[PDB]
Amino acid sequence: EEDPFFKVPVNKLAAAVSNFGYDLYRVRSSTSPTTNVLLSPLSVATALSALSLGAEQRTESIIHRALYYDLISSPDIHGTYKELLDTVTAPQKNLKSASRIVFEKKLRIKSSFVAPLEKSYGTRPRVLTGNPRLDLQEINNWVQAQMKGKLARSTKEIPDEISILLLGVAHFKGQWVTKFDSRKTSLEDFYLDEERTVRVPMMSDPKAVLRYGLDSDLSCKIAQLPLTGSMSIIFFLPLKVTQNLTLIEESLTSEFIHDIDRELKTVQAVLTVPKLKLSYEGEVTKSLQEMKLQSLFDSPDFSKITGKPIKLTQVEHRAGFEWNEDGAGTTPSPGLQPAHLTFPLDYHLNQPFIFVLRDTDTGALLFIGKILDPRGP
Ligand SMILES: [Zn+2]
Repeated sequence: EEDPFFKVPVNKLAAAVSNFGYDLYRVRSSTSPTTNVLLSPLSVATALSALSLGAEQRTESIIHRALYYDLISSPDIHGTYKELLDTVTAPQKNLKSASRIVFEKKLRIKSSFVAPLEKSYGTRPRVLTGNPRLDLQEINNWVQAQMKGKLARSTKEIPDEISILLLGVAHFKGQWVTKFDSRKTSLEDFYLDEERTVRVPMMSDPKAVLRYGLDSDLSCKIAQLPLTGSMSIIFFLPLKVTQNLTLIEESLTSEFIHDIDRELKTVQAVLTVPKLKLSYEGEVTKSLQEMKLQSLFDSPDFSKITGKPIKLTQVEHRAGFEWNEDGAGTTPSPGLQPAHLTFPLDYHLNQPFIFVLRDTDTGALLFIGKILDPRGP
């Protein structure tokens, strides 16, 4: 009566926080109609889950409902969270993801909050000093350490009015299971919309083995390419050239993506994929204020952290994402029984598309992009 996959606690928690991530993606995309969207919401959800350790029942419950924990009956959801983080940030996954809680200067933190925070989330609080330049330098150094320097350093100054600041950072550069032949990469058309076309570097595999399916309701075609480390990327490509992907965005949930994944079928296709090297640095404070989290910014109860009243004032996100032709090996070339019939398909990502990076074992959303322009911001 229940999908055995989502009965596994880590998989259920992955589904919950990834549903938070798809919600956040929808909010950001609705406010970015003409710009790329690039998010790794797991880091933001992790910052929020960690902060909930320091919250009393009311605020804790608000946070937990935003993270879809209300559908989970677990003895220790924070231990499950530690398991999930250890699984999806292992070396093979090529994903760096880090979360930080930053407190106003001179705040006195209870050790009873520091302890479970370190135990389950592997991070410790950072209390500001009041020197903007040194606080910015220290945050940049923390990001450099966590992301192996693969993210750009920030120049935005730390505001003076900060009670609680959450920081979520993520970087991904993966390796396809099946490399692209760099000799076939060339400049090709990318249709930004019905009336605009640009030239972008485009990787090509004319005989690509991928998992495919066409959704006529959403009027789009879906392809799945595996990556090393037991991950995959699922592309949603509209059938007509358009920047309007809202109907596709509305359907994205952990369970719906699991369904799509299960229903794709193996095929051979003429595949073109644009090279990607994207970055993002921004504030998601207002998006969260729109996501039933407003109470964190007025008068929440974080008395498990400190006796002085504190509140959320800022939530920052920095993300970097990259794929090129790099891959593990070439097509397997296995022995086959003779067959007469082929079923040719074309999958050309030469127009705005959405992509979702997912961990195969847990189903966790690790990265999501609306690519209106592969060249970047
Ligand atoms: Zn024949």
